[PDB]
Amino acid sequence: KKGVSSTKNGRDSESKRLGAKRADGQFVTGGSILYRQRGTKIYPGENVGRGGDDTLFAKIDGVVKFERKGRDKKQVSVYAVA
Amino acid sequence: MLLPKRVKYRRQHRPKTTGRSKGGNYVTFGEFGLQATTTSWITSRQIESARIAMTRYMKRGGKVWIKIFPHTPYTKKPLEVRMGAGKGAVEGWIAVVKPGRILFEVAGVSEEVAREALRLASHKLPVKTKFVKREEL
Amino acid sequence: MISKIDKNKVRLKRHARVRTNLSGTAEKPRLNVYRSNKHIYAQIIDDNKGVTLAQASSKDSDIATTATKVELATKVGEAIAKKAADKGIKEIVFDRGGYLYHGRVKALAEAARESGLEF
Amino acid sequence: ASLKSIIRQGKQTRSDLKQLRKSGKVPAVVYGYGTKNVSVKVDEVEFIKVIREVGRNGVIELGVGSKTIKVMVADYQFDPLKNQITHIDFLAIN
Amino acid sequence: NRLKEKFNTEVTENLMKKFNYSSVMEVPKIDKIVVNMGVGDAVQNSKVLDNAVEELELITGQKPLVTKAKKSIATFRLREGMPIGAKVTLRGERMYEFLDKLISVSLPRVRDFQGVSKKAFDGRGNYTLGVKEQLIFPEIDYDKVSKVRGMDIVIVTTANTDEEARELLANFGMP
Amino acid sequence: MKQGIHPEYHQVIFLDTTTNFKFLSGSTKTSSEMMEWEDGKEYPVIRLDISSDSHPFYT
Amino acid sequence: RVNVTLACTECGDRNYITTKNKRNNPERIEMKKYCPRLNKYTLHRET
RNA sequence: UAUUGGAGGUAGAGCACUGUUUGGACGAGGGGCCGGUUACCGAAUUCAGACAAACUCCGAAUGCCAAUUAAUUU
RNA sequence: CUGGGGCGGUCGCCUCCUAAAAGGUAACGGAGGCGCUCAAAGGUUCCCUCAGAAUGGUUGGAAAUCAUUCAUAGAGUGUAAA
RNA sequence: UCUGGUGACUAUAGCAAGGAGGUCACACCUGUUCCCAUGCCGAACACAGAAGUUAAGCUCCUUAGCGUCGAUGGUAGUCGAACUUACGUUCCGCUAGAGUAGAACGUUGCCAGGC
Repeated sequence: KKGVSSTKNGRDSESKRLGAKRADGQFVTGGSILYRQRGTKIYPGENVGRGGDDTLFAKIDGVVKFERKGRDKKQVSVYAVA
Repeated sequence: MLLPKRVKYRRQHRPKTTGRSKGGNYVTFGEFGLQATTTSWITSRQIESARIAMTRYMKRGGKVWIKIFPHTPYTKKPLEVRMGAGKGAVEGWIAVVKPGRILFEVAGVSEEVAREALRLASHKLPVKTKFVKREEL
Repeated sequence: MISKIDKNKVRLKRHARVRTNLSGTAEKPRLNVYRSNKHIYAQIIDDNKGVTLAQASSKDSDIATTATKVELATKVGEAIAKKAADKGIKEIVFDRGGYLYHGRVKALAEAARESGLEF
Repeated sequence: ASLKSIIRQGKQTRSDLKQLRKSGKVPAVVYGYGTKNVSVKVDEVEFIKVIREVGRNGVIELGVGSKTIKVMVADYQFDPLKNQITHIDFLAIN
Repeated sequence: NRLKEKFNTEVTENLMKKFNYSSVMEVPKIDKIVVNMGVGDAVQNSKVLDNAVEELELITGQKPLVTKAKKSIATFRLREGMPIGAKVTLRGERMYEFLDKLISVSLPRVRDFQGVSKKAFDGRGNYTLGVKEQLIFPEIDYDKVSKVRGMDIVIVTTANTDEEARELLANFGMP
Repeated sequence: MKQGIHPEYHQVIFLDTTTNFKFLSGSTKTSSEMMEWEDGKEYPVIRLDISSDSHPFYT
Repeated sequence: RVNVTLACTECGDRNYITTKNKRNNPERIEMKKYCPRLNKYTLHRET
């Protein structure tokens, strides 16, 4: 088994299950996480809030819709009619 | 045309050698050119051999342009070692080529002299080649 | 060499920076203020539909007169309050435009508060 | 400068295009002022003869149906290995 | 209000036709002057700052604000935010009385061959000069001072470029 | 005029013997030896100079 | 840096745990917080 | 599976960023010298070229999440 | 643990790439950090915009400070990286 | 469509340039005594006033230099299949990036005086 040859890079962290958590069209209850992120890949829109961890959660019950903000930025919305 | 003066990451994943030339498929600087028809590596040492042959055969005549630069480093493990224990150290610098990638360009010299020079370069080189002129029309 | 500018572009930067939280709904509409070198305007607007529900200005002939500008602001505010009470608007969100809440904008706000509008 | 062409039709697959290129002809399109986006194909040899006859730029009569179109080459495609022309673009001046 | 009066009756008069303008608002007007002391090596000293604060607060009607260093510089000891130099702006009548004072105290002490200055500019109409505090402090003598410094004087004008700063150097000065 | 706690200036009458160029100012709040009215009733702190008398160009 | 237990000056109860540096703030850090016994805000010292 | 709606940045391309690079313009700094000239050399600025797991102005195929909903199955 | 043991290295956390455009994903694979710090580098209210570059100059090691038009942030964000 | 607020859209909306215009709205302006005002200016901010003037900001009109947008055709790639061991081949959907023609010097909602 070789001998003394050793490497200084065998380390990593535990991945965080970030990304999307709900899709456009489904009924989310209020509080449902829609998109765990870092920084702002998606800003909150209508009836959506920003956690301390940049998490996005619905304010109220309703359907979820991802949309465009300006040219290079996206937001999230929730609408209650159900 | 030997080695990159500095690279960020010195130990790198080896290059893909399957597909077609992303670019450099045309004679732009010189008049005649030499393209490749298979796809091997070029090790910063066979092109050195080739430019010497051409340049010294033209007797310091017309100009030459090398179109391939050895960017990728490659590693070789030390002799008689087992598998594992890290990645080896850099042994040379390479530049993958593709069928259709022009390699060498020449100008300011007659056609037959250029063809002879590129022929002599072709044999110091590990890839099948082809003689081409500045595309026009 | 330096270039002087009109004070409105800078103003419309701060007004948007305040509009970021201030948005008029039908229940709680937004009262804007547009101060000129000689006049002051005001509109009640629901931003959820983009409709102005009431308006008043120092140019409006009912209010136009000879005063100290802070004094006619005290009149623009009073008028906006009346017009809103007719439509049924009690609670509003005062948008100060991008003007410091002071002098004229303050005068208008204070006037509208004393005359009914709950903000 | 009196080249002729033939009118392409819809949904020419990969196989059809490559067979068409493997014969002595090459697909192309025309556009610009005085016409619409018509997709045609021309025989390679006559294109090359016309180009060496007129050069890079030339107000060329182009044969489509019955109407001749004063046209010049906007720009073109080539295969460096297996020397063969691939797609010609044409703009009309008129 | 000396050059003040001389503006509306003479600069407004003469420059308005030395160059053609369609309205009267298109005329060069001096806006203000920044009187930055510049930079003295107060790395081991901190005294040279308040004496520099004596000058300008004495010469001009106001104290210089000590703009500390922006970036950290080696060679001399200017760490991020080292209090160095000075800054004063003259906008109102003071621009005028102080300018007048300047042009009426230039010749005795400067010993300038031209009289005041030449092509010391930045190319867009600003003096970027430097004195050796020879002319300044006529009022307070060289007798109560300890160093020899010079400001980064500039000209803040509605004028366009230093070519125009010469025609407004005909404002009593010496081009 | 960096105001607030600004020091005391004055447009004083620099009534020098060389043209009496009393169109200057400064913090030279000295005794008004010449309490005139055409110029400021302040000190003629300028007493002798060559600004209006001897220029290297216009001597 | 050291751990600090803050205590109500009136009540007398240790209701809060926080941190301070013993060089930057070498003195008993004080500050107003909620004593849950007196339903009011009292002064709490790092006693 | 058919039809909508969406998150994401791989293949491919590209050089706009971090870099890696080959030729050609163009003026200029320490400096050949007396601050210097001229060569250059360290870059500024361009035009044409290229390279990349830890580059991206771009960006598929397909996978995935879900639907007012259909059709076939279990 | 270990491309047989031994010797050398490693062991828990965070970041990046490998990772095949959801998520996840291994090797003694390729790179780095953590075992803290901040009574303001926290809360809130009101204000303000940056690095560099030349048209440059009292200093000018060049660029310290000062000036002026462009600066898409090329700067800053207590620290590694995203 | 004028004019001024206000806000809806991926800069087809922007920059630069040339040219108008001040319809009483808009900025410019006079000053600091007045609340206020600025680690450091009536600079700004605030304020009292409107005698000067459109010069600039602003507004409107031109122009594609500049910015952005941008097909069709294609090519690269690839889902599935059939060959196959080739740095592969074939078929079938889908279909870039780049480039070329071109779009483009905005569309628009409510309000108040306009005409």
